[PDB]
Amino acid sequence: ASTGEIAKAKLDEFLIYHKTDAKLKPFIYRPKNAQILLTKDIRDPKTREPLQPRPPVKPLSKQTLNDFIYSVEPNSTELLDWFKEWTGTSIRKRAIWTYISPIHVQKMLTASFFKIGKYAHMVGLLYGIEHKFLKAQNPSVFDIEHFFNTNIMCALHRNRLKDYKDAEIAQRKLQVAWKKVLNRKNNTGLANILVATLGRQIGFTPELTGLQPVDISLPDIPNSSSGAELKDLLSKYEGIYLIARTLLDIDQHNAQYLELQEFIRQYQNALSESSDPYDTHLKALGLLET
Amino acid sequence: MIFLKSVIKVIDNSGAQLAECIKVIRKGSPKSPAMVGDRIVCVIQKAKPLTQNITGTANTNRVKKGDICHAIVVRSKQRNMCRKDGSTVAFGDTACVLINKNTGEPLGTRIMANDGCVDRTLKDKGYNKICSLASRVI
Amino acid sequence: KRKLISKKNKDRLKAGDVVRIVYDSSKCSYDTFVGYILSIDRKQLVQDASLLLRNQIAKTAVEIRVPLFSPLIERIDLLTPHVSSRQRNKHYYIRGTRLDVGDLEAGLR
Amino acid sequence: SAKAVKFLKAQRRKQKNEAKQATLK
RNA sequence: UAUUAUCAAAUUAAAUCUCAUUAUUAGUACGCAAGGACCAUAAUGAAUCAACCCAUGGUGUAUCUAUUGAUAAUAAUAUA
RNA sequence: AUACUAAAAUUAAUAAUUAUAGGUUUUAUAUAUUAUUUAUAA
RNA sequence: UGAUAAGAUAAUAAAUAUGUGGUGUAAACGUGAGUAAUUUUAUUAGGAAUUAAUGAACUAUAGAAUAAGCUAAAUACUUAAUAUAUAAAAAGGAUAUAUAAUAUAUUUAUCUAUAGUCAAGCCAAUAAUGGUU
RNA sequence: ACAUAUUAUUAUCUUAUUAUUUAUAUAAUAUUUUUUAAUAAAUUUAUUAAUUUAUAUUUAUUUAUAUCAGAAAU
Ligand SMILES: [Mg+2]
Ligand SMILES: [Mg+2]
Ligand SMILES: [Mg+2]
Ligand SMILES: [Mg+2]
Ligand SMILES: [Mg+2]
Ligand SMILES: [Mg+2]
Ligand SMILES: [Mg+2]
Ligand SMILES: [Mg+2]
Ligand SMILES: [Mg+2]
Ligand SMILES: [Mg+2]
Ligand SMILES: [Mg+2]
Ligand SMILES: [Mg+2]
Ligand SMILES: [Mg+2]
Ligand SMILES: [Mg+2]
Ligand SMILES: [Mg+2]
Ligand SMILES: [Mg+2]
Ligand SMILES: [Mg+2]
Ligand SMILES: [Mg+2]
Ligand SMILES: [Mg+2]
Ligand SMILES: [Mg+2]
Repeated sequence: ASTGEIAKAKLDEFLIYHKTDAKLKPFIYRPKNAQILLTKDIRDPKTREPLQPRPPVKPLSKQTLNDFIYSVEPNSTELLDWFKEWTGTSIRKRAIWTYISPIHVQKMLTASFFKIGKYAHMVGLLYGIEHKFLKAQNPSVFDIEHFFNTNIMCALHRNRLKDYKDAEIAQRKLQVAWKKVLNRKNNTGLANILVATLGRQIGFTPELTGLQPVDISLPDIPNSSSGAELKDLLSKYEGIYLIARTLLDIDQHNAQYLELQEFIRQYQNALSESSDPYDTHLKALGLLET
Repeated sequence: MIFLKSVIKVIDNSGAQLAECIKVIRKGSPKSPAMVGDRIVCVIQKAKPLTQNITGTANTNRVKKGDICHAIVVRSKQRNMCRKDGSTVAFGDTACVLINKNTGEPLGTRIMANDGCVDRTLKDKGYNKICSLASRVI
Repeated sequence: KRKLISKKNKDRLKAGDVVRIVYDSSKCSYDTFVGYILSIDRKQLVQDASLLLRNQIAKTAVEIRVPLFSPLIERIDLLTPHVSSRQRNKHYYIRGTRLDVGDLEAGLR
Repeated sequence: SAKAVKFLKAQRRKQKNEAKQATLK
């Protein structure tokens, strides 16, 4: 039905194809071998009728997961069930673990924090499920730009949402987030100022061992209008816009940084027609808070 | 269908192997045929020789070439006997199973699985014991 | 079923095919049967068309004729396509010869 | 049958040997 | 009981008229026990008769295919 | 329908309706090769 | 740790042999049907075709244990790395120290090579009940 | 006069299984190769399903030989 529903259907088909035995795929997903499948009549689990021929599976686009993220499951744990089923696959299956991308996990964190609201459970799952990703020779899933930055933004808005003046636990959250990263794509430099904003908000000295002290380097977003490319253009730096707005709202001093403001207005122009993701996120958080 | 002096196979473990029909029981004209599932009077024309290794041989066989016995025709080679569903089944060789004169239950204890196909009409006539014993009922 | 034996369809049942007539469980308590097509009887009326099937179960040969349009069969599926060496339209001549059907069920397993 | 052919071949060989023995005698 | 087309009752001649097994009543009545009902009903058949070819088997000097031996012919090609 | 009879169907060709047999067309049956193939073009 | 409790990591203490693996049932026990012997038995200071790139399984010595795939993973299986005219090999588990999975030391395991022990294949000579109705 | 049975052989027939033999398959698997499409990636590659070249193992049919067992004969 909705984009999420079709995305779930395609993802389930992708998973089932990549979870079958290697010697059984040629007899199931290859149409020419339909007669062979009918004749052999393999015994499937749960003592049911032998499998019927199935259409072949082609590589899946990230937009399907993005749609599935953008689908609304405010009080439904479907996101948690899908993550569990996806993370339970064998390490050797490269396709399943190579479909996950930094934008994907960043979107999971964002949707979990605003729309689903139960950010605690999803962040616990994602942070806990890291060793298997590392064994899957896929450490780039966790990066400063997408994973760590989104986590810091969620921490900022969580502190804003619920008052917590216990600085020690906040420092522990920051330290665990810092150690959980693997690829360390610290290029925009927003992480350093985000941690400074967290320190000012709570009152603890920023501390990020090994952090690269790069300044704010946000490339200029063109204000031109295009078709599907424009959609991507905004989404490309949408998170960046979310980070900038959270910094501006939480930190009053953030108005000093003119680069963040320049990025904001550029994005705004490039997005004047459509609704602001930041305001929409706040409205969804407020509506779904109860 | 079989008539007087029609040699027909026996597919029971009662020792008898070949039998020759002498009469049809539930028929008026002796020249009428014997269909699948009607009692017939047979005289055995071939039997398996008997041994004496086991004292008090079981009365399952009690068959010697020449003895008179009653049987039920279980399968036939005729190809036009139509059923209600419209299908027709024709076998390769006719066969029968010996049954007791009075009680009606078969002499044998188990039909042999290698030649144990029986027409399904026999079940509708009420011969549940033969159908249950038969390996496959077509 | 008309397209299963349609004369204009290449992939139609012909003499030499081996089929498994499936009997509707709900409508009847029959059992599935496997046989070798000896003849496909076609009559002026479409409904009264039947298949003649042979199978040598163990040491007994069983011929069965089944109305193809009876409401007691849900589907007739093909197991082994016919060979391109038998030279006739109805294979009545295979009985008793070395070309006979033999035991189909055992060969499948 | 191959059994018959083998038997005939053997018999012919042995009859030839017997004839050879008779001629030698 | 004075036409034609059609529909036609009484009547006359003749055909048919059945029988068995099982089940219920009921293991009831009767009987120490063994054994085992009458009255009646239904279902299966047997024998005889009539009709029919949708389907099944036979036939099918309609027709098609395969094939051994011999002979003859049409067309194309080469030659005169 | 029938031994010959008898019965039954048609004998329309006009302002409108009517098919008896043969032939023709369509569909179907039978026979037995055919997807390695039938008709067309690009 | 997980901002609120579902999951996750380490340690400790337990359960699971209806999942995947390993190992043993070529022995022992019982019997005497067949077997009159081109194949069986007994004996021989017997023998060569000159009997295995054989170890089944302990001892002595020396060396090695590498990469992928499938299975959920594996000391399961397949394919590859090098090796006594070449070819042919494997496997890790547990326990304590230190680095940020690795190196150590112990213990039990895997594989190859030589030798020994146990153990094997084949042949020869002599004997092995009665009936020639 | 004649009856049965039990055993053994086959120039005989049937046959389970197995073994081997002459070939076939637009047969399956994996490599390589000439191609056709869809999808995915970043904005040229890969996956999937097909299409020719062979490669190694199987699958099904077929030619032939031997074979438990049964029948027939002696
Ligand atoms: Mg032969
Ligand atoms: Mg009248
Ligand atoms: Mg009356
Ligand atoms: Mg009468
Ligand atoms: Mg007829
Ligand atoms: Mg007809
Ligand atoms: Mg017919
Ligand atoms: Mg006819
Ligand atoms: Mg006229
Ligand atoms: Mg007409
Ligand atoms: Mg007209
Ligand atoms: Mg006409
Ligand atoms: Mg186990
Ligand atoms: Mg032993
Ligand atoms: Mg003995
Ligand atoms: Mg190794
Ligand atoms: Mg191993
Ligand atoms: Mg002989
Ligand atoms: Mg054979
Ligand atoms: Mg033999």
